[PDB]
Order: sequence, then C-alpha cells, then structure tokens
Amino acid sequence: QIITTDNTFVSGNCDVVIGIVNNTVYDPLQPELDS
Amino acid sequence: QIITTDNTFVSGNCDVVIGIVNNTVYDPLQPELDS
Repeated sequence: QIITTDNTFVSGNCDVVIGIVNNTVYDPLQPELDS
Repeated sequence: QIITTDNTFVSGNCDVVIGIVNNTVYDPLQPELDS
C-alpha cells in the first residue's frame, strides 16, 4: 500500500527508534482541503 | 449502522468480487469541506 497517515500512527520520534528510516508519509486530507 | 466511507475499504473493483452489489456510501468529510 501507499504509506499514508491513515496507515500509520505516531509515537515518539526518530531519535528514539533504532532502525527507523527516512520516508514520506502521504496526507490524503491535504488535497481535499485544497479543492 | 449506515454504510459510510469509514465503514468500508477498497481493494480492487467490482469486476473482482463475485457477489458485490450496487449501493450508496456516505461521505462524512464532504459536508465539512462544503463549509
């Protein structure tokens, strides 16, 4: 699946989780608000 | 419980699921976008 904010949750940050990698998480709401 | 977009998910289409029917899904975001 495309990684989106609806497929993930957030807890803590990148200075805590070992093995965390850089990525982009897509927000489907943004274009709904823009249109 | 009325069928809404928060009660369903999409994977594939109507040419895939045998037994799938025409129906109406309510969008809870649309009326907010409208304001």
